[PDB]
Amino acid sequence: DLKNVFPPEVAVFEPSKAEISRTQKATLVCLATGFYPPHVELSWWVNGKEVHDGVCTDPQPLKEQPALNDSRYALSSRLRVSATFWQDPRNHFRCQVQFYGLSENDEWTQDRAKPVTQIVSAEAWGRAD
Amino acid sequence: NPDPAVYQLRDSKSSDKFVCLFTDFDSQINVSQSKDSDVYITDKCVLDMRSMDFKSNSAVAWSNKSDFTCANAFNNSIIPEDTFFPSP
Ligand SMILES: [Mg+2]
Ligand SMILES: [Mg+2]
Ligand SMILES: [Mg+2]
Repeated sequence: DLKNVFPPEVAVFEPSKAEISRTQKATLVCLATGFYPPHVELSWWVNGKEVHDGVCTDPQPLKEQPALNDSRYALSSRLRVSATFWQDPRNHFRCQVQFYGLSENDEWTQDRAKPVTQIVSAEAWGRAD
Repeated sequence: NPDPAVYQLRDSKSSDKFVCLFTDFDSQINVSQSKDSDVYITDKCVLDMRSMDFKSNSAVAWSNKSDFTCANAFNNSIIPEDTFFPSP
């Protein structure tokens, strides 16, 4: 019935030393995975403030099982900053995903938590490479 | 100038998980979709760093398959011969 609804799992992937060294820039990547329906809003937060500069988020989520009709989905985003900005241990980076799922009204008898509308986040702190 | 590279980025909460970031390639490069349904590859995304008047292209690839590496992630695409693949 409603058991095909799943919230996202979210993870932040830290910039590689190779990129920092070669380009003096640092790209963070956020992945939201395993969600259905494909209705999410992803945003980046740096030191508690939402950022839009240096961000690119996929225009469309991708199906993880493109043959399936109600396949779960994934979405990626990148935030690129200067190498010095990433390497500053005072900078806190957060990828936020708002998921639009079930309400409190909805019945639920599955063993997993009720996939309600919610925000799932992942984080990384800046550091020397 | 372009500086095409495929970088490996590690998960901030579990170092054994990673993604592969193909980045800084010129706009004539076509990133192809994956042929294996267990390997995920995003479309090219254009990212603008206004603070530095700088634009760059990227695509992201990941998989749970044990044979997936940053070296083979973008194999389905025609990419530059001078693409940099750092040893991890
Ligand atoms: Mg915060
Ligand atoms: Mg290769
Ligand atoms: Mg190739």
